[PDB]
Amino acid sequence: GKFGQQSGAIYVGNYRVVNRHLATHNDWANLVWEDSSRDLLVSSTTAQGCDTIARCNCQTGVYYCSSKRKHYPVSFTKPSLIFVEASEYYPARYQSHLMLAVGHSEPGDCGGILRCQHGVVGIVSTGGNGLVGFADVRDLLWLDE
Amino acid sequence: GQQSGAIYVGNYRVVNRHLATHNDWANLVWEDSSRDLLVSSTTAQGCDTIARCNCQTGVYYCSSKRKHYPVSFTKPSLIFVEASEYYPARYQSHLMLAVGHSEPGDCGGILRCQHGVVGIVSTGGNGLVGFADVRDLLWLDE
Ligand SMILES: [Zn+2]
Ligand SMILES: [Zn+2]
Repeated sequence: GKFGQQSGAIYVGNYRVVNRHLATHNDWANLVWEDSSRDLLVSSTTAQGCDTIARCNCQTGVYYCSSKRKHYPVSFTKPSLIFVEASEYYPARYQSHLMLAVGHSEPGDCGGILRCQHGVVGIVSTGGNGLVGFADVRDLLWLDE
Repeated sequence: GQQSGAIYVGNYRVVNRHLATHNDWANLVWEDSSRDLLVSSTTAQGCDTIARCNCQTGVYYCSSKRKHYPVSFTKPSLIFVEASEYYPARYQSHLMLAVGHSEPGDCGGILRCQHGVVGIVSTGGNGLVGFADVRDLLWLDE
């Protein structure tokens, strides 16, 4: 402990990484960094997190889909700037650093973790039209403080 | 299992509408701009079989990589597509998506499953390959 698991967050060092749209009041009071275009928010924690962030260029991995109660292996795109249709939390807009795969994603699946052999790749962010999008974390080097 | 850039079934040739030739247009059977599809008549009989199934996995040919790739793909739907040389930004109908290489020259590559031809490469960008679904056009084998 502490591991993110299915909790909807990544815990690395003194940081907690969540979907920005799911961030709690405490997250915001504890804010480190947040970017709406990436749907990401990072808060500071007292306890030390055990998740390892992948530094690689893997395009294949496995994510947890809560709505199906299953892990799925997926091929996914490199992170890019992609138009995303409106959700409950965002208008139709361009989202940055987003990776897409074919898979099931309901709003409740957000926060599901995508992993490869090297560590945590990203978290479920978007869904619909039979695609699941993941916000990439691999470029944020400062998470490894 | 041919890849010529077109599907040949019976007396029909199925091609991307944006790649259709003058001869295709002089031979026109049906075309739909929102689907990026055009069908023309042919003199010679084609050997392709159109899949009637529900399959969401298959194999497509990517000309730019000179490779066939196994892919899982979405059910056909109405999808926003960024502007290309041939179309303005718009919603394209009956489009199925997978993760894969798709360049403009890859249009016409055929997606197949064990049952037959599923669709043809239509779109690409941000690391996705889109395929225009042909499985609903029943009249192709009628
Ligand atoms: Zn990796
Ligand atoms: Zn099939």
